[PDB]
Amino acid sequence: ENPAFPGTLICDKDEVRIEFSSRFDMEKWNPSVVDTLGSEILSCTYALDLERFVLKFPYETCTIKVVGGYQVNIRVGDTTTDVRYKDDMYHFFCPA
Amino acid sequence: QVQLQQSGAELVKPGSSVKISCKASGYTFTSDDMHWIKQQPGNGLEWIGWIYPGNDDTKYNQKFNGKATLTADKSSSTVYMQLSSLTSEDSAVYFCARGDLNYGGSMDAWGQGTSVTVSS
Amino acid sequence: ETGDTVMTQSPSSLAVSAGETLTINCKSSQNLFSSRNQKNYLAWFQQKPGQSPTLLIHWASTRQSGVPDRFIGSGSGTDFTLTISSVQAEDLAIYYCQQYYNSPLTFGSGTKLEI
Repeated sequence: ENPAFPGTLICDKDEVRIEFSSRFDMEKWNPSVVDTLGSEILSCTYALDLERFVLKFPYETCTIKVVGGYQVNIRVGDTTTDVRYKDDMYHFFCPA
Repeated sequence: QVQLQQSGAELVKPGSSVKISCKASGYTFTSDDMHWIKQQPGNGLEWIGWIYPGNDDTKYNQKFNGKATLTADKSSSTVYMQLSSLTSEDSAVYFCARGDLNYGGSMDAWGQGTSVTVSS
Repeated sequence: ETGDTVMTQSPSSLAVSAGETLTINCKSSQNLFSSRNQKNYLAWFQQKPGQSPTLLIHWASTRQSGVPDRFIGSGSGTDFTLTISSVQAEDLAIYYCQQYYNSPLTFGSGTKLEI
């Protein structure tokens, strides 16, 4: 029913990894990590690789600590407009 | 110049269905969203869902899943909302509103409202 | 309702006279600020009895064309305020705050004004 996460998410040792099949997909969805209030985390030290179309989000600065691991909140949507309610929100858990 | 003309009020028994039409004029029909809003008598406003007549993309409030169905006819520049299995909670005034995608989808233009009354 | 952005509007009702200035507060459970356009997604609506709602403020600070300057939208990502200076008889209505940053779009419970 609801949209499925457009990329591939992988919990790594020290970071969250989001992979896409092309740069077109990654720039189309433009994933960002947000806090409990839904604002993008500007102290997040993520890395972007457009050779392999991968986004890496370190747990410490980009995710929220909970019992057993981290919760990551991801927002995707169109970057060509200021219409924000068509964006999609996703929440994942990565065990420590 | 922008006008939204909804169909007239309707009175039905519980369990029946109604289809509310909203005809848009004064702007490019497929370039904006159409929002539907429910106002119960003596109560506030509740957001049902939006439809984009361009590609017929839709988004619903999960509370209204299965209750409301949005469709759009580009030739007539008219958006339809179908309400089914009507109960007493479904008696309300229903507004269509244009989400202006230039300004973030904010709803500047509203229809006059359609009163749906469910009684047995 | 999980994941929905909740709009908490206060007070529920207001009773005032003529010429004084009232303030309506609306707080959101989620930030409505977009770093892209550096704006907060919040609208203020006025609805008189027997009429469709009317958009007063959008972007939480910007008045619609033809709206008197006595309506002042203000506030920050979580906290928003609508101030109506020198209230007039035609300002008698119910006022709603709305967030359009997220789907589902949500309203405040509303503020009844009676003079």
